[PDB]
Amino acid sequence: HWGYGKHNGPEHWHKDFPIAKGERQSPVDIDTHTAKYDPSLKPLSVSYDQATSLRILNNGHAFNVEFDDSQDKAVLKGGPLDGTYRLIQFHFHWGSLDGQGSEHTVDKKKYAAELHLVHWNTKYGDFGKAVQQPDGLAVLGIFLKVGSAKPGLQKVVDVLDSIKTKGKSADFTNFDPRGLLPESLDYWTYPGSLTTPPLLECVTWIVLKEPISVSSEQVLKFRKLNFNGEGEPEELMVDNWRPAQPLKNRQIKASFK
Ligand SMILES: O=C(O)Cc1cccc([N+](=O)[O-])c1
Ligand SMILES: [Zn+2]
Repeated sequence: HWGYGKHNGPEHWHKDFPIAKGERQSPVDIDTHTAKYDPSLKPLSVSYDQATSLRILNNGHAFNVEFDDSQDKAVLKGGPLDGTYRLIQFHFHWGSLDGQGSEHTVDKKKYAAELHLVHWNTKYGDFGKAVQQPDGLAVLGIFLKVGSAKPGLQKVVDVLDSIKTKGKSADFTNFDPRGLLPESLDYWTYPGSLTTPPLLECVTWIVLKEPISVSSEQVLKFRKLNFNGEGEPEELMVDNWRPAQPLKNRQIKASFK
């Protein structure tokens, strides 16, 4: 099955998921000089005061912080979006070293990591139906750089030892994702895809300009996770990022001057 190795990594995904070579794949390089300011874009509205995290999961590709999405409790609206998108999970992508890890790039710059907060459009009723629609998901992407620790991340880091290997989960209640957000909500937006199989072209991407800072110690704990299951040969969970894909016939829009 797909993964991030030599034999099963991004460069192979098209054989099982031919949409990998589609017209609206993600991530992309954001060329800041050609992304045009769009005065018609709105401020993003991130409303996470009632978010209810439940659990953290090592799915063998990353770890997922999961939310109860059975009511409108944590929603993303505004920005480029029409309607209301409910938070279902967040996860990260990261590198073996601080010089790579992000999926999106900014003028070819790679960040150490990228956080994806995934939301589904309530007009389609459930996540599985939303991913079948071109406006089904809104993913908020946030870059991570290594410097100061992010106090709001530490709860996540400290639970990772309990989900070392693929298929492990653990209770993870009361975690507040507001602690992961940067000060500014300035963003770039473009139409794209999931960045893991099945690579469905269902996402409005909203990539924040301002990275968050995490400490080296924090990211080092991400790199102690395993892609393998309990008791199998250890292969560290690192470099679980898809590289930038062709922009094709897309425009990247900026919310800011
Ligand atoms: O399980 C998966 O890898 C598919 C999936 C599910 C939810 C979000 C995703 N994304 O690219 O942001 C991808
Ligand atoms: Zn992702």
